[PDB]
This record gives sequence, C-alpha cells and structure tokens, in this order.
Amino acid sequence: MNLFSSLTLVTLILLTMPIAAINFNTHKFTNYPLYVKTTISCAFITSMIPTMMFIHTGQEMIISNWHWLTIQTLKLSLSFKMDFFSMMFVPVALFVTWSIMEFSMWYMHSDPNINQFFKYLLLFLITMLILVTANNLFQLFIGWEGVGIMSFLLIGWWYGRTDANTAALQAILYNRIGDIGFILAMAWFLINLNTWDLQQIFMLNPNDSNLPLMGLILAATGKSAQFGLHPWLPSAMEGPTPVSALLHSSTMVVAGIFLLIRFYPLTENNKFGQSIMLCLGAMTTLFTAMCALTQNDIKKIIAFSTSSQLGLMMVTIGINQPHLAFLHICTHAFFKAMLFMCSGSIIHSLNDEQDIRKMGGLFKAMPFTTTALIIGSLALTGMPFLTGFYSKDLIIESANTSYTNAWALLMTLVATSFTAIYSTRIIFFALLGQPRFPTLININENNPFLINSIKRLLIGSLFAGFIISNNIPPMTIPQMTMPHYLKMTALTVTILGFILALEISNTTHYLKFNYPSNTFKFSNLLGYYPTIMHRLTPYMNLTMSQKSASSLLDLIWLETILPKTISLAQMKMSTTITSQKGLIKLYFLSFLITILISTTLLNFHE
Amino acid sequence: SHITKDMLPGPYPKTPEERAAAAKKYNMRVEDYEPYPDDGMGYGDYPKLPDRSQQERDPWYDWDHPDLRLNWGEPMHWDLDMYIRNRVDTSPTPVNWNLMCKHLFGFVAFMLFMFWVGETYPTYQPVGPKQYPYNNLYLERGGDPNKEPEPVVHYEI
Amino acid sequence: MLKYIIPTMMLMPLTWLSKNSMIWINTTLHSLLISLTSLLLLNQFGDNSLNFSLTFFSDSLSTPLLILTMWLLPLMLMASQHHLSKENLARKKLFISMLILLQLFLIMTFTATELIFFYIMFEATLVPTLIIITRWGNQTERLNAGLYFLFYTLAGSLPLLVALIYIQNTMGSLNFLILQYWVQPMPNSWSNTFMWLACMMAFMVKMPLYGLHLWLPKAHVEAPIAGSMVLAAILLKLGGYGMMRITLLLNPITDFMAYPFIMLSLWGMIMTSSICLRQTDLKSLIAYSSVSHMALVIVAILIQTPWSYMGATALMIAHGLTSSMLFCLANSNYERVHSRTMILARGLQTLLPLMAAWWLLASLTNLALPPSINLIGELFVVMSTFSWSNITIILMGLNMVITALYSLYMLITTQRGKHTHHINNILPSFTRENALMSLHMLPLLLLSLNPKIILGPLY
Amino acid sequence: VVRDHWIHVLVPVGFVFGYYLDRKNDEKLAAFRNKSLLYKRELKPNEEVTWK
Amino acid sequence: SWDKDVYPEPPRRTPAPSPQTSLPNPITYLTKAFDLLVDRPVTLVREFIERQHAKNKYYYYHREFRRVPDITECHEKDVLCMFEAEMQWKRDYKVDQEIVNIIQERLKACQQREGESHRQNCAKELQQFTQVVKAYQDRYHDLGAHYSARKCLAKQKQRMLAERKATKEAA
Amino acid sequence: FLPSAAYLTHQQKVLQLYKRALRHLESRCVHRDKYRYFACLLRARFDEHKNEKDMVKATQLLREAEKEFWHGQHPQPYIFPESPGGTSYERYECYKVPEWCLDDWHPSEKAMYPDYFAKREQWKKLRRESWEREVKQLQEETPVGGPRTEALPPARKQGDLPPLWWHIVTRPRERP
Repeated sequence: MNLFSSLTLVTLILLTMPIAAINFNTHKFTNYPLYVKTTISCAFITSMIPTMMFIHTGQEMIISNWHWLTIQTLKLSLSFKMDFFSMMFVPVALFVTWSIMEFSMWYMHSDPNINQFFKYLLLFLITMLILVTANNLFQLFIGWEGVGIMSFLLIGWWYGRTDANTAALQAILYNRIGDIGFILAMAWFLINLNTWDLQQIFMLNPNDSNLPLMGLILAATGKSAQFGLHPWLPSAMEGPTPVSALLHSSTMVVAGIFLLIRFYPLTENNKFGQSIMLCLGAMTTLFTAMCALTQNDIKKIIAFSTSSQLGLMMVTIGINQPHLAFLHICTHAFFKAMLFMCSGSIIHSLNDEQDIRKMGGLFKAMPFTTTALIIGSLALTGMPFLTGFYSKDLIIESANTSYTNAWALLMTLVATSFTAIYSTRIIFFALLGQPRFPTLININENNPFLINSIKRLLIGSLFAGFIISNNIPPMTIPQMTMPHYLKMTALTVTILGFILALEISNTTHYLKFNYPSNTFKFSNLLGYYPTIMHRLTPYMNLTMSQKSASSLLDLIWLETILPKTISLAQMKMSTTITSQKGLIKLYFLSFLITILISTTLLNFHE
Repeated sequence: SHITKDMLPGPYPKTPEERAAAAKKYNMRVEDYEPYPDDGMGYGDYPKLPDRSQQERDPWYDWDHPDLRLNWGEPMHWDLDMYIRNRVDTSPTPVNWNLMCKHLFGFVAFMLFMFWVGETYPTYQPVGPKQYPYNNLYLERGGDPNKEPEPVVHYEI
Repeated sequence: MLKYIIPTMMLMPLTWLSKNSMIWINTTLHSLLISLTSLLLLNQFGDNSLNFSLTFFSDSLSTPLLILTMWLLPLMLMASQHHLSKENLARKKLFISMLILLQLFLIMTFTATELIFFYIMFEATLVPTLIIITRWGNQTERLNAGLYFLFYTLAGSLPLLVALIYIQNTMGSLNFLILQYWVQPMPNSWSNTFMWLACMMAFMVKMPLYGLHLWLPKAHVEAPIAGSMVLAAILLKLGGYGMMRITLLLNPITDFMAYPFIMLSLWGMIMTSSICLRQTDLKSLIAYSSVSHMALVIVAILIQTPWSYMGATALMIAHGLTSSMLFCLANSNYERVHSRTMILARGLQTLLPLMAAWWLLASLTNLALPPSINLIGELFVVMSTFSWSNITIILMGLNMVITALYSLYMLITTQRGKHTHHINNILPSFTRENALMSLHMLPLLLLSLNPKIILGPLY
Repeated sequence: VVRDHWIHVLVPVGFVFGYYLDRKNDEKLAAFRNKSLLYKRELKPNEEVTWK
Repeated sequence: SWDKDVYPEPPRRTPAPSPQTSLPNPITYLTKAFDLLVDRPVTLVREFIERQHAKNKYYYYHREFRRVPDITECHEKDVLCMFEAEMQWKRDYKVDQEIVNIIQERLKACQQREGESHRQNCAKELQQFTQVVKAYQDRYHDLGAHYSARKCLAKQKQRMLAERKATKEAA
Repeated sequence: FLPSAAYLTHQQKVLQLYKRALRHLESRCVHRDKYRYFACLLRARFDEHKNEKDMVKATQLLREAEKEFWHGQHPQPYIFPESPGGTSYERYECYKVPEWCLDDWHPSEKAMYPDYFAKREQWKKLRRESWEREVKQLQEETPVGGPRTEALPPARKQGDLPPLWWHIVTRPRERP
C-alpha cells in the first residue's frame, strides 16, 4: 500500500533533515529552534494520518530493506513495522515532544548553548522512535543503548555540578545492567531459535522460556527504574527541567516495559513469569509510594510518582492485560509531560528555589499554572471520568478480578491511597498556604509559548485519553462483571486517602513540634537503599581494586614471579661464576678434577 | 627539573632522622606523620590521614582547587582517586550505619516473606474454567490436524 | 602483492633525497597514494583465497588488517611531529625511515604464506619498535620498558620456531594450503601437548593474557605516540592474526588442553577492567583497556565457532582503530600540559570546544555503541561463548558494565567540570590534531554502514 | 615537467613496475591453462589464449 | 522480477466497505490527493528513465559451473583433486545456507500474512522448515570453524556407522 | 580550618550551633508563624543560662546541646540554591571562561572588538608595570620567615595597587 508505508517512512525521515542543517550549517542560524519546532509539528501532522487509516481498516504492515551482514542462516536488515502498539504510540510521543519544544524555546531562552541542546534532544527523539518502530531485535538494542547514552548527555548537560555527572554515571550504570539482561535474552533467542526476529519468535512458542524471560525482567527493571535498580530516577531529575520532562514522562522510561508489552505471545505462558512480573511491580509500587511521602523537592516527588505508575504497569503485565498497560503508557505520557512542564514554568518564574519548603502561595498568582496543577494532581488519582480514570481503574479492576498473588492486590491498593495523599500534599504545599517566598517578585506568565504549550497539553489530557481509549479494536476480554465494593473500591480508596491527607494537613496547621520516630527517617532519606548501596558497593569494589588488582596481583606479585626470580637467579649465578681471583693453581686443579670426574665417576671412554 | 630525593624509599626507621626528613618532606607536623606500618604491602612511607576528608572540608574556606578540596601542599591521602566527590561520599549520616542496615534488611526480608505467603495462598473469584467451544479450542493450538480429535464437550448448566 | 612491497621500498629513499622542509609533504602524499592503491586490493571472492605468489597470498582475514596497516602509516607519519620537530634533520629522517621499514615488515608479515616466513617477519616487526621507543621514549624508564618488551616477546616467541621446524620436517612444506588439505588429527599424547603449549603460549605472550600482560603498559606509557599506536593496533592484532592462522592444525587436543587459558583470560579480563578504573596516568587506561579487549579476543579464538571468528576479527579491527585514536587524544592532552597524570588536566569543556566531540565519540566507540563495529565484535563473541557454556555470560556482561564505567569515567574526569585556573598555557586546537581525529573516526563509521568487509574468512 | 621536480614521480613508477612484474610472474606461472576440470572450454575465437 | 513458485503468495482477499452513515470519509479525499500529488509525477519520471534505459541494451548473465567429480574419488594426498572437491563442496555449502534463508523468509512471511491466527495455513511451511533444518542440523552443524570438507565426510561415516549399530540392535 | 585564626572561639562555636539549629528549625517547621514561635522559644532557651560565669559549665552545656541537637536535626535541610549541596551550586559554571584566555584570538576577531581590547591592553600594562618592586617588596618586607597568618597587607605606602590582586579582581561575573 502506497500511502500507509510512504507516510510512515516520511515520519521517520523528517527527523534527519535538521541534523543535516547543523552539519551543513557553516553560517550559524538563529531560527534553528523555530526550524526544529516546525519540523516536529510537520512530523506529527504526517503521523496522524496512517494511524487513522489503521483504525479505519486494520491493515498492519512491516517494511524491511537494506540487508547488511546476511552471513549465516540468519539475515538482518533495517526492518521496522507498524502494528497496534507500534503506531498507536508514535503520535503521542511526537505530540508531547512538540509541546516540549515550545516549553524549551521558553525555559532555555537565556542560555546561549541552545542549538546543541536541541540537536541532542532531537537525536534522542530519533533514537526512541527507532526503538518503538523496530521488529528486528538487534535494532531494538540499537535504540536501547542510543537512548541510554543520550540520557547520559542530557542529564549531564550542565557541566560543572558534580551532582549532575554523578547522576549521569549512575544512569548509564543501571542502563548497562539493562544491557546484560537484554543480551542474555538475545543469546537465548539466537541459540534456540536461530534468529532475533519477532515474527519467527512469535511464530513458534518455545516452552522452556525461563532464561530469556529472566533476562527480559532484568532488562526491564534496569531500564524502567524499578526495585533493585530504581534510585537513579531522582538523581536523573537533578538535570535540566525539559530534559527531565521528555526523559521521564513519555520516552526513555517506558522502553523497559514496552519490550514486555511487545513480547506478549511469549509471556502468554509461564505462570512463573507473570508471578515475577506482578511481585516486582507491587514491590516497586509500595516502595516508591512510601518513599514519595516526605519529599520536599518537586521533581523528586514527580519521579517517585512516575515510578509508582510504572509499578502499576508491571502489575498490568503480571495480570494478562498488556493493552491496558499500553493505554496507561499513552495517558500517563500526556499527563506527566503536562505536569513537569507546569512545574518548570513555576520554578523559572520563582528564581529557581525549586523546593517545597519556601514555595507556598501561588493560587491567584496568575492561576493558569494553578489550574494546570489542579487538573494534573486531580488526574493522577482515579477521577471518575477524566483521563486518569480509564487506564488506572481498568488496571485495578482487571487486577482484582484475577488469579493474583493476594498480596500484590493489597500493595497496589495501599499505594493508590499513597498516591492520593502525596497528590494532595503537593497541591496543598504548592498552591494553598500562606505565601513563603522572598520579595522583589516578578512572577510572569504574559508569555506566548508557555501558555500555548500548557494549553495544548491540557486540551490533550482532557480529551485525548477518551479519544485514544475508545476507538480501538478489543484485543482482550473486558471483565465488566464485578460485585459491589470491587468497582467502587478505586473511588473509595482515593476518597479515604484525601480525608487522610487533609487531616494530616490540618495537623500541620497546629504547633506541637513532635520528634521524628524513624519511620519519618525511613520515608524521608529516599529509603536507606541509595545511601547504603552507594556507600557500600563503590567502597567494596574499589577497596578490592586497590589492594588486589592495583598493588597486589599485577605489579608486586607478577613482577616478583616472572622478572625478579629469573633476574635474581641470573645475578646470583653470575656473581658465583665470574667472581674468580686470578690464581693459576685453582684453574689447573679445576682441570685435574675435571679429568678425574670424566674418567672414573661419570665415564666418557665407555 | 626535580630532585631525586623528593620521592620516598624505605619505611620509618630510624626515628630521629627519617621522621625528621619525612616531616620536612611532606610538609607535615612531626607527630601528625604516621606510616601505615611496614606490613610489606608496599606503601613506602606515605602517611596515614583521617581517611575521609572530602565531604568534610567545609566549602567556604576558598582554597585553590574548588572541586577537589585540595590546597596545593596537603600530603594528598593515598586513596584520593576513590575519594573525590562524584566517587564516594562518606558524609556523617543523619541516623547511624548499623541501625540503618538492620532496618533495611529486615524490611526487605519482610516484603519477600509476605510475597512468599502470597505465592502459597492466592486469591480467586468464585468461578470455574473458561469454557472453550471446539475441543478446548483445538486446531488453533499447536496443530495435529487429523491426529488427535479429542472428545471433550461442555454442557449448559 | 609485490606491487605493494616495492613502492614501500621506494618510499624510503624519497625521505633521504627530499630536501629540508619537503620530506614531510612528499612522505605524507605518497603514503596516502599507497593507501588508495592498498584499498584497490579488495578482490577476494567465495571459494578460495587469492594467491599473489607461491610467496604471497591473501586470506580475507589478512585483507582488512593489511588495509589497516597501510592506512595507519600516513596517519602516524603526520601524528609524530611537534615532539621531534625541533630535533635534527638526520635523526628526523632516521625516525621516518624506521617507520617505513616497520610498515615493510608488517606487510611481509600479513601476507606471509609460510609460517617460517611468518615467524621471521614477526620478529622483524619486533626489531625497530625497541629502537623507536628507546630513542624517543621521553621518560626515564623507557630502558626498562623496551627491555621487558624484548625479553618477554622473544622468550615467549622462541620455541615456536622449534615447533614450526618440527612440523616442517614431519609433514612437508608449510604453505597454508598444504598445511591445510593434509592436516591430520594429533591425539592426546604429551609431546603434542607441549607442541600446542609452545605455539599457543608464544602467541599468548604476544596478545597478552593476564599472567603476561605487564609486558604492555610500560611499553605504552613510556613510549612515543608512533611506537604506541603501531605497537597496540598492528602488533597485537598481528598476534591475533597469527593465532588464527596456526590454530588450523591441532584440532582434537584443544578441547582437552584449552580450558585453563580460557579461564585465565576471562578472570584477568575482569581484573584488568577493574584495575583500569582507579588508576592515574591517563595513557595507561587505554593500555589496560587493550589488555581487556584482547583477552576477550583470546577467548574468542580458543573457542572455535564461525560466529566467534567473525566477532574476533571485527573486534580486532574496531579496537585497533579506537585504541589508536584514544592514544592520540591522550598525546594531544599531554602536549597541552606536560603532566601525563589525570586529576591535574581538568576542565576542557569550556576551553577547546571542539575537542569534546572527539573525546565523546571515541569514548562511545570504546563504550560499544550499538551500530559501531566494536559492539558487533563483542556481541558475536558473547553469542559464541554463551553457546560454549550457559553460565559464562555473567563475566561478559560484567566486563561490559565495568568497561562502560571506566571509559565514561575517563571521559568525565579529564574533560568535565572545572578548569584548575592555574594552567594558562593551553592554545586552541590545531587543524592537525582534528585532521588526525577525522582520519581515525570516519573510516570506522563508514565501516559501520557496511561491515561485510571486515568479517573474516567465515563470511 | 620531470626534471623540474623528479621526486614525486618515484613511487607511482615503482607501483607500475611492481604491477608489470606481477603480470610477468603470472605469465611465468601459466601451467594448467585449460587443464582444470571446471574452467575448461575449447579455445576460441582467434589466438591461443584465455588469460594472460 | 521473481518466480511466484519459489517466493509464494496466497491470492488476495479484499472487502468492499459499505459505509453505514455519512460524515464522509476523510481518508478517501486524502488518498485521491495523494494519487494526484505523488502517483502521477513519479510515474512520469520512471517512464522517462525507462525510455532512457531502453535506448541502449545491457545484459548480465548468470555464472554457472560444472560438476567436478567427488571428494570420495580423491586419493591419499593428490592436492589437485581435493582442491576442486572442496571448492565444489564449499559452493554447495553457500547455496545451502541460502536455501535455509529462503525457507526462513517463507516462515516470516507466513507469520505476517496470516495475521493473529498463526496456526492456520502455516502448518505446512513450519513442517518443511523443521524438515530442512533437521537436515541441516544433522548434516553441517557440529563441526566447528576449520571445516574443509573432510570433517563433514567423517561426520557422515560416523553417523551412518552409529545408525548401522542402532539398526543392528533393532534387528 | 579557617584562614585568619587556628581555633574558632568558644563563642564562635556556640554561634555556629545557633545558626545551624535555627536553619534546621526553619526547614523542619513550615507556615513560618509556628516557626517564629519555636524560634523565639529557642532564643529564650539560650537566654535562660547565657550568663553563667564558669567556663567548664559552658562547655558542658555546649556539648550536651550538640547531643540534643544531633538527635533532632532534619534529614534534607532547606539549603539555599547557591550553597554547597544546593539546587544550583555553580549551575552556571558552564560559562565561567577565565580571563587569562581571550588573548589567544585571531586578529580579525580582535578587529571586531576594538575598545574592549584596547582597555584590556591598558589593564594588562597596569598589571605588568606595577608587579615587581612594589608587590614583591611588600611581600618580602613585612613577614617573618614564618608568615603565621593568611591575611595579606594593604598597599598604604604611597601609591599603587594592593599586592596579589589580579586573580581576585578579574574573576567572572557569577551570573554570565
């Protein structure tokens, strides 16, 4: 088909021309942000069309060309496809990133290194798009490590600031543990099914699916900021703000679980696999939910919130419902891109003090961003018919109506209450209280690009959740037959969480000054996991690197065993042989005893 | 252009001359100079310092090298490659260390214990199997088109 | 191949009877013309190899390494001024002619039909490198480095000659085809085991593996840039080339006797990647990086899979390019500040704005960036070794994690965060250094587009 | 043009010499001209040669 | 072009959509605009280029070989027999790898054409895939990197001798 | 570890304790009014036993005060976004290009900016002219063989610039 394939390929190919613009530049532009924004707008307006054709007819397809190293029984080309997920995801990402181009025209206007910034961020979009279009698994690996290293650079944008390059080093380290998991899965697929190709792998159903799915779990919990490898996410928040928006709202964080959403016909079986899936999801959900409480920075609250949402998506893969998880990806992406962009607006408006202490009075300080925050932190919980209703509450309904682990259900329930209460506390300390922020104020939103971007994403997070979530072919069986107190329980838990957080707020209105009781510490110090592991394992490995590797094994022992013993043997034998004083009687006595020892002891005439 | 006798062969003995030479050579106080001692792990006679020294050194003193916390004449503790900020932060913790590791390992053990208690005791809604029409949906499983027509039926209840 | 031997000879009196301040242009121009003519070789097809005599012949393993040698010559011959541009005309001509003679013996060695001829030109490659690093080592232990280099490489390499003479007079001639087409299995006796240990241990010395690797880092931190880059790239990948050729004989006993070398190579790959994480002396990090990657190459050669040999030759060529370039950036920073250390020369993002791109791109080609050739080599070695055993992939991925860690630490240590503001001598980057960086990187990316060249015999 | 500067002519003429001598070696090693069992057609059309 | 019998294609099945209600149909207007803006000019350009091609006439032929006899008919050493033998075997090895490539591409195409019901009309191609790949696993697999031809014939003799002992036990 | 003295003082140590405890109480105690109440309570607790004439009782109360402070500190204190550990903390260290450079330009770029380079030339002449005799005589005239402090003397003799001023005056603007 001409139109469908041609328009998908031009949506891929429009994100190569501004790299040609900077490479063949030679006379430096000024409207290069305008150029990147309008080419992302054109890429979205050509990415709307084949999705419309997809819902209107069906008609999935793959394209595959330019094979290189067709060596053995396998062959690999640039091979990418558009199916349900693979082109229902792309317009959402392009739309979100076009709004971030608006907000990054505004927010990064006063820094003269803007061209290299938009170069890096466009290249990041290119790599994540290559990740979400491909079916050749090696091309998925290309997109994987490419978005890992662009995440490294965009976290370490502000050179100087040892926190930033420490953050970037932690991010690339956990991405290489994602790499060891993913290459273990790739090795099993090569050796047991002759390829890494999703068509043939789904064509079979290999039943001994333990080693590859364990590798997939390791790769997903590395890339998707989950328990065991989670604490790089607030550290990743320590970079620039639209960096953090694009990097942990829509892209680069769903690419852990998007692989598992891709491999649904292989994880149809293996009850052990789904048990690991939803146990890990419930652990992450409760852990970063409890850790999100008593956090006093904005971006770290938003990072723990998005980690809890990815925990619900791992629960959504544990129950056999992948399409609901994909719907949650889309709505979540719109939602937290809008939330990050609103918080970045406030932080640049208030001289970057950035913290929840010394933040208070912002309602009626022009209330466009307060409207954005109340729509957002309303939409994070289950609000009965908004965008956050559909995904999250179908997730908890299908999680409750299944043969589940009976404790993961309780973990997701308690953590839904926890996301209700930190949503309430971020509203209360950000917008409501008495104004605590220093004088000579220049709070400003008389500004075209800011209100256009926030406008576009609130129009997104009000309608596009329903528009996406309704006209899709039903790829599963909806449950739809619940008792009482199993459908009501989402709204019940969010309302009791609001009552709990509002009474905690009214106790904050009091004055008693209670001492902490170390659960405050356990929830306040990011959990003890970052401090304990980041002071043990950099100390243990490098203590065993100085003693064993550096001074002990190579240098001192290997230079004693191979050079020194040989050289000292030659030195001592030389100082025994050549140390002869010149008396002739000794030499002729040596001749005589040589003659006797050759005749009678060790015979030479016999 | 450098003196050969500003390097460091041999350990501490003897006590007047070598300690006086090392104290004049490392720009250190005489009683602040401490070798490791000579257990034979190498180490020459390089001094022992209080070993942490990098999330200390309060950053308002305004020395020379700002992101290294050195001052051009400090003896530069032996493990400094492991000690820079962006490598290891041995700050005085807000709580403890032993109490922290006890709470963490107890909490992780409790979460995995309750996950095991969950894995032995599942929940389920009161519901039979999913009844498939044509021989437990045969011919759309792995195949065998004429080998095994397996007689199994469902009944209305 | 004589059409490549004889203009390498003819390029030598060029350097003598070219006049003052004109030897440079003539040698660079003519060696680049030799590089084009070298690239015209790539004819090799299908069934057989190609025979450029009963004396010269080219396998498809030898073709990209030969083009690598005749491409790395002009890059080096431009790379080696500004630390001998003030020296004498006669010593300058002697240095340039020494590099030309070293190229000549490397071409001799890569198109060696006979293994006896291969051994003679192997240690003929060994000869001039000692003279180069000792006469222009620019440090005080260059004597120690050249002497350890000499006696390690001889005393490992020497009973290989006795084993090759024994094969010469027990099975007829030593053409690779008649060593092939005739090779019979050699059972598990003890003399066969010692013959195997002699040959494989000579090349074990040359790669190096972990128990014999302190050979290398002194010969890189105490050597000029020409000897360093030729030493690393062409000599280690020549050792790998030689092991690839000689391992066709001794087929059954490698399964019996080749377990401890795999072991020492794997555990020393891990320990070497760990030791190059905490060191100072910026030059030495790339040296121990080379030790780690060639231990990976050794694991790849001693397991005997076609996937393993393709990944081995790809890893050889990619790591040769990457480590030679990264040596050259280290020498550029050493010419900026006379330090050799790492914690001193800080900053350099603010100053020298273009050099950050070359540091980043070389560190990502060392990172195993996924379309690059380095990840192609490492990936096929990981596939083959997981076919070897289901448990050894932990060491491969742990090498991967630590390799990314130390490479990116080497990036963000020297060139990230704050100039020490007492340096005030560094000049903006010359056109020469960036021309050298563009001569390194652009063939690697253009091979990343089309890597059907560098995959070896089992394509 | 030659005696003006004669230094740049050295190695291209050296390569032409080496190419000529490789063709001379190939003419020297011209046994099995049509004695392979695979590359063996009757000689045609004019004069005596199939490779040189 | 290509033979339709080596890269097979099932016949096309395409419905005629009956619109219930009348908005109508944005993609029909958009595909007519696509036809008029893309389909005509690229066709005119290709027709011009094809006339410029068919002004002259090149031809390339397919290279073909003969059957040099065997490796089973070569003697102890006889290097000018083993050479033709093993090059004939190596060319069989290359073309047999590409046979495996063709069958695996057929399996991929059966996966993607037949849609969300994999096991309908893909049983035959999976059957012949397991057949040819069982033959490959038996014939070329466990010999390693220094295959010449002789290890393959040694594997041949060893496998048929082991099955001879197996059928002697089965007698 | 301070430039001017060796030990702080007793009073200086109590004063740093007071500022740190008051800052941690700021961070602990939001809404600013219950903060003001608790801050005046802390000020009264210091006032109740400020006038004790001993000294070992003073260091006794100081030591137990550090104990009962380090019990009750706050985990993430509100540090300002210029302090070490803060939100920015040399955010704009990207752009602090030092002024020993800018002399290594091509002369066409020096022909784009005439006046600033001419005035940099006169500042550099002012550096080179008044370096040797005045600054080195004031640095090798007043100290003993041991300097024993790090405060350096002003130039009050007759004329020109203070000693060792160049890399303290010509530092970047800290918001470039």
